[PDB]
Amino acid sequence: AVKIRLTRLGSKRNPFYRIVVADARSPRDGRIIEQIGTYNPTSANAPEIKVDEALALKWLNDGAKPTDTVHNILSKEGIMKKFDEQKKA
Amino acid sequence: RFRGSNWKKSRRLGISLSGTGKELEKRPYAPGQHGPNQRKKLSEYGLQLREKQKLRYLYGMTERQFRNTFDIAGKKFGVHGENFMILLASRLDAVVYSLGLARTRRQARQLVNHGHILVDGKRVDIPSYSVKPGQTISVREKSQKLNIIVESVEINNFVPEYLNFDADSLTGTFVRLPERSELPAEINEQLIVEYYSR
Amino acid sequence: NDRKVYVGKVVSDKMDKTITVLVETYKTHKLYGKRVKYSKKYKTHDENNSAKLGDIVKIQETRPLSATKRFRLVEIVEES
Amino acid sequence: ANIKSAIKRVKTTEKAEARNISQKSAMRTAVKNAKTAVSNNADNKNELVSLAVKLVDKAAQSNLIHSNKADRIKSQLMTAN
Amino acid sequence: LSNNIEINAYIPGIGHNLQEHSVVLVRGGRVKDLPGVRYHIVRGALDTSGVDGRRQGRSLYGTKKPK
RNA sequence: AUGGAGAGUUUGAUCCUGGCUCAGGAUGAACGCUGGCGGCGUGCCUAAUACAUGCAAGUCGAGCGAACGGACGAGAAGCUUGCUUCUCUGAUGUUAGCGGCGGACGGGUGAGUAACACGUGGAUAACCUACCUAUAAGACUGGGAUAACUUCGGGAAACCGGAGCUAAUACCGGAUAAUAUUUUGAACCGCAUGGUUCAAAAGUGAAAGACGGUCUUGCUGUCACUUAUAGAUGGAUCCGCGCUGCAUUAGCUAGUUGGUAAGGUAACGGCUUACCAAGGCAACGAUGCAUAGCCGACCUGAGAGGGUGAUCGGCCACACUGGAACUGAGACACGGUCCAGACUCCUACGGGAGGCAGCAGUAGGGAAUCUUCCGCAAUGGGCGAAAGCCUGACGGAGCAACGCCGCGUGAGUGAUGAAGGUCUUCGGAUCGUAAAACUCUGUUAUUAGGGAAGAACAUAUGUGUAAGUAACUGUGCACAUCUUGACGGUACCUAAUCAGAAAGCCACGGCUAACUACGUGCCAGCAGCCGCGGUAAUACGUAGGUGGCAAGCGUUAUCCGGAAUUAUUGGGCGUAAAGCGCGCGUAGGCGGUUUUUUAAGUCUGAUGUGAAAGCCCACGGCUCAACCGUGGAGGGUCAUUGGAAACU
Repeated sequence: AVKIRLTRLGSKRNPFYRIVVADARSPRDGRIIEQIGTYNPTSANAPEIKVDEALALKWLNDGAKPTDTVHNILSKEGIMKKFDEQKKA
Repeated sequence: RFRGSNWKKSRRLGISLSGTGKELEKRPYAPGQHGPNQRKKLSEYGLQLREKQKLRYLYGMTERQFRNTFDIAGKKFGVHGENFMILLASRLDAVVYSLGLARTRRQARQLVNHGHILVDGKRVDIPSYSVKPGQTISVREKSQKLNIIVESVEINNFVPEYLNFDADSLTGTFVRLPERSELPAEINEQLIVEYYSR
Repeated sequence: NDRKVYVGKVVSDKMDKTITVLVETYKTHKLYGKRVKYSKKYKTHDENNSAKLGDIVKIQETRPLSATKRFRLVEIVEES
Repeated sequence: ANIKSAIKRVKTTEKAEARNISQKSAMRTAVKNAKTAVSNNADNKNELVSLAVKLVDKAAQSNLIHSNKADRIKSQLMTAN
Repeated sequence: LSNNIEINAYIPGIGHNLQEHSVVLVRGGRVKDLPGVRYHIVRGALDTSGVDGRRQGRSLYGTKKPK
């Protein structure tokens, strides 16, 4: 099943995460389907979430599942709140 | 690094400028056992070497820091022979030496080593920080008064152009990139660039 | 979608509903840049032994109908 | 070095292949005679065919046989009948 | 050598320790004005020992720092 | 358009041809000498050789029987009036089994394969797809069985081989609905053919668990269930081109090439088997032998082009060697089975077992490549409502100057002859502002305090809100409380003390910037080239100098460049190497002038694509730099679509 994940980039003791909708059987740093945006815990103060929310909702409506940290990323912006209004309508 | 005598290197090259002059004591030709003799004339590869050494031992560098700061001068639109001159005086060795915080270059390099600068904020203790145009260079608040620091400001005047200086905790500014006029033209940059062409 | 629409020239009409066209085009050489003609015998599926030797035949690709023929006939521009 | 899960999978694949070949030979037998009963214009040319088409998708809703070999067998019976 | 082929190998230096059956490390490099030998021997690698008294070009010929 | 240099060497002396040898870059490098650190990387290239030991795939009691443990209602009382003897409501905990799902991913390796393996662009009106998401329709009624357990026999064993019981979301029987399938009609295409209503006959499912409220009930929320559609995904087959060296490999095929049938495959098909026909491929290199996983990329080059596949990604292939099938959505399966083989191991000799090209490690090979470490805290994966467990993936620690980039190893002064050691036309020029000794700094070293980001969650329990309900739990969403951290008392920051302890390495003829003196006297030896040594050696050996640059230096190996010494750009053939001894001619290559014409080549503009990472450019974060991140040249290779008509 396709699921939105975190593929880590960056160096040692400096994690940088790009957020990625990909299949669950591909490796972590391996082949992807589409790269939604980034995530950076080790910046100055913020996490610096960049998400193109018009495209992240194209995957959540046909089977992509956030896994416990991007579900916090999407809720930090507000994609998961706005996800209900497609189901409510 | 070098750690040796700048007197001997000023004998073989032009000058290292510890004081105002250093070659007047012995023969100004060459240091040891063949100096006071008939100076055999010197080929083109030698003279493309000697002016490179006169610039390297001036700032007190070594190769593959002198070479790795050469091809990154081949990135801007100016003349490559003098882009290498202008970003070589923008280090925290020349800027501490130019706006006078020391009577010479080596203890100016030793001043930026041990952490007496706090440039533009917290600290840069590296002696190869290329200073961007327009941020201040100070002295550390823990050590504002030393025998080395203050008693070398008053002797050496003429803080050069595209700089500032003050007595309010010794704060230079580094206005912009200096010109070839405001850079020591005792060593010609027009023949060092052919050494790295080979 | 649509399938490839090659044109050619028959070489040997043997028995049992098969002809082989000869699509000739011009690959260029890699290093020297000279054009050079080369051939490619494409087996194709005649319906009822229609086309004879000497004809120029327009063909189209299809699903694999045998071990070596992959193409079908559509139209005959000229014959002999 | 057998991991302790694979020693249980070899057990449950012998238990599950005995149930398969009992059912899978029954589907091949019940079409071996119904295809014979489509020939000869016999009595049960509409009763063994209803039994054969029954068993070839008892074994297709379960994963004995695929759901395109099921439709291929039941078309080879019901066209000729 | 390790592969079962025969060569001839020069010994640089002054004195050597090469009676027979010794294990030595063959270095490449031809020595001219000598027929049929085009290899050196690393002086000081496995069983050959360094020269007795060099202090000038000391790394090659393989002797350690005195005192 | 930031883009191109050379030198030495044939001769008594030139010019030319021509090879050779250097100066420049790199590496999974090795070796010799030497060696304070720090940050990021990298580290069996050989033997796809054999492997001791741990250890990498498990999970679910909310699928259900059993078991085991034990609180809690726990009698009479052995009177030791609290020890439980047993009895129990059994809360609740743990597992050996049955069962579901996962073991096909992640991880390793490059032996095989010159091939639709791969790259690129297409095609499937010849395809399959568990979980996930969405939409509807359902979940009815019965049955028997078998592990566990009890008992027996073989075996010291471990496990077989019997006998009798038991449960389920296990298995099985029967009802009920399909757009499947087979018969008959009306559209459009690109050949078989499709799509979308129709209308007739046969055919086919199933699961309950843990909640909620109230009716001794009957609806009910959560997520399993199976049925049909889609979407998303992953997979398969086919096709155009692009794919190493040999012609001192020129005939390859015989289910081979078509046909018509039949089987069978998810699917088309010589995929297989029958008959019928004699085709099929090949100098545009069939075949055969040899070599090699391919590509992004990396290295080099002014480009053209050459070289490589370590690391990091995509794909393929393999899992001691060779066949085969099972289970399943998916395998013909790396820590699965069966068979054959070669090795290896235990043994009470009765028969049992194992496959590091997973992670460290061992032996062996080798010039050469490391710890039998810590942790699931991060990210990812599996199974679960969930807590959570398992994860040698991964995150870290250790060793190695293996590479890159940073810092060091201390200067401000001042006898411009203190000592002493080279050279000396000995008077002096050198080492030398070198150096003792005077004044300060402490990067770092060490001890001694402080100390962190990575860390946001899930989960519980509270408040809303949305869907839904008769209502409430619950669910979706929103916030806000508290929860956990291998690295690690690490990064780092403050003080205390000391010029303490922290440089070698190769060159000195000329290319090539740096030389004098003793020793030795064709000897000992040097040498990249030319060449040095026979008594005055700037080339040997040492000593004082000096220079290249430095935690490295030098040698060797290999690759590209210099090499215009394979020349399309960009060479030649009178005598330097090179015109067949000349004809006739096949294939091929090339071909006079004009008009009309088409659009293959050609040119031009509309798209689409050539993933990410890197290269180039611009910013951001590392105290700078290495490095890391983001935004751009941009895909220029190709395919689809319009046009232009001179030149082939």
